[PDB]
Amino acid sequence: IRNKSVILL
Amino acid sequence: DVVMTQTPASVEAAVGGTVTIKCQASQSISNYFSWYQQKPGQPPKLLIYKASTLASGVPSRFKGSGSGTEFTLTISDLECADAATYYCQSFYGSVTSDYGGFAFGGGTEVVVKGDPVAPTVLIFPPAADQVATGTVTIVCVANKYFPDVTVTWEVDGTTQTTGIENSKTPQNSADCTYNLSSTLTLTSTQYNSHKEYTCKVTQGTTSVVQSFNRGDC
Amino acid sequence: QSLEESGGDLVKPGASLTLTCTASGFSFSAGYDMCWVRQAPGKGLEWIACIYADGSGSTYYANWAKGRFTISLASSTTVTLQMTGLTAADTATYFCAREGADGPDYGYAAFSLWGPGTLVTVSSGQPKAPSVFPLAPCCGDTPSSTVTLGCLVKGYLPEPVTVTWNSGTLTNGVRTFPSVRQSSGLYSLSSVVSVTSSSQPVTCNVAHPATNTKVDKTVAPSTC
Ligand SMILES: *[C@@H]1O[C@H](CO[C@@H]2O[C@@H](C)[C@@H](O)[C@@H](O)[C@@H]2O)[C@@H](O)[C@H](O)[C@H]1NC(C)=O
Ligand SMILES: *C(=O)COCCOCCN
Repeated sequence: IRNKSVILL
Repeated sequence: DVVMTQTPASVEAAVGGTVTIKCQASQSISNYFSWYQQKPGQPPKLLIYKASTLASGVPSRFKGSGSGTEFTLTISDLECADAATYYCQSFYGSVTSDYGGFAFGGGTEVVVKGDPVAPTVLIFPPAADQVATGTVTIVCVANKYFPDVTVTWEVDGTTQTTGIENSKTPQNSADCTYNLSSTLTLTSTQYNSHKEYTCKVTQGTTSVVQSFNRGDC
Repeated sequence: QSLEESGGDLVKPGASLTLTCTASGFSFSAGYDMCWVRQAPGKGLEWIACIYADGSGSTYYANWAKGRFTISLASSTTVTLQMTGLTAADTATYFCAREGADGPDYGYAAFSLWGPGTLVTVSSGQPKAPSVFPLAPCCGDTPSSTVTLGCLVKGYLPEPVTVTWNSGTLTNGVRTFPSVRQSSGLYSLSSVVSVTSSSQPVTCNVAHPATNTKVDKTVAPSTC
């Protein structure tokens, strides 16, 4: 989830 | 975790009208925000993503708007086919920690108000093989009606207050009407001890009544 | 491209269960997540977990689901969900969903493709196949060239049952009503159809997968 957050946000 | 507060829980609007649904986020969220349409028995269908972009094939009378902590879905030129439950959804997360995911609003049931239609009513005596099992279930169906009805069961003219279940179909996609099935369950002794079985379906100042006499079936 | 979930069943409190999501028309590749979402009867959608489709196997979970649920990519066309410690709070339809994307590198955190769902029932009740009874107007009623007939699917557990008419060849004007939970704790469901009384014998085909039940009932036009 942190990686997905970095990418999208 | 983000919580989405979706209002109203239910809304009714005429064919050709407009429904508006609001979703409020418990904290500031990004515009990775989506809206879904769910008809009974079906999976959700994606309508809008990135707050306002239409999914493939979705017409622009579905309009997603908002940002920050408040997002809105506006459905205009309402059709009977739009009868469904709608949900908002936030994606949220943190660049710093292993926190985030997907939060859904609680849903909004949309009722589309078409023409008023009185039901026609059918009653079904228990099949001959039911009675030997010790219980019988009598079925009454109210067909093709709008708005909602109230069902009363009578046994020899006495209103029944137990043993009744009601089930309603989704609104018809062409004319907005419902259908309803009502069941009355009795022991075989009760069934064989009475004569007349009646389903009364009431819609305001209109009533449609259907009976049978056990000795005639 | 499509998805189909399988594995839902009646299970006892404390049980474990594995659900499977099977992809058709595509196989997994980088650029999106595959996820599970559930819905308790009469309630809203609740996200469970996602797994990267890119082959890394990286997963992320709802806080409530950590430790009891595991999502996996079991093959290039199957996602599984392993559930443990089940209670009545886990009774729900479980959906598999594919995250949509508008670019090749990652998705947009909304679910564009969904399966039809699979139902999990957590209960101490035992499996029960339904009895199917015809629905026809009273024998004494005057006959008509058209008549509405039906079937009552009574007393089953767990949901679902499915009903078709004449092996699926009769569909016009069929009304299959949502199930109801009777006071016995068992479910019942009715289906009716309107047909021309001539040259048209109608049979309801009922299936209850939890007991491997299939039953046909041909419905005579009256209770005579
Ligand atoms: C971070 O994510 C990168 C992009 O992968 C895409 O988006 C993620 C969120 C998943 O949906 C995945 O299936 C997509 O292909 C990855 O290339 C990269 O390896 C990731 N890095 C880490 C440290 O996890
Ligand atoms: C989130 O995008 C993927 O999370 C995978 C599990 O967390 C990784 C821990 N380093």
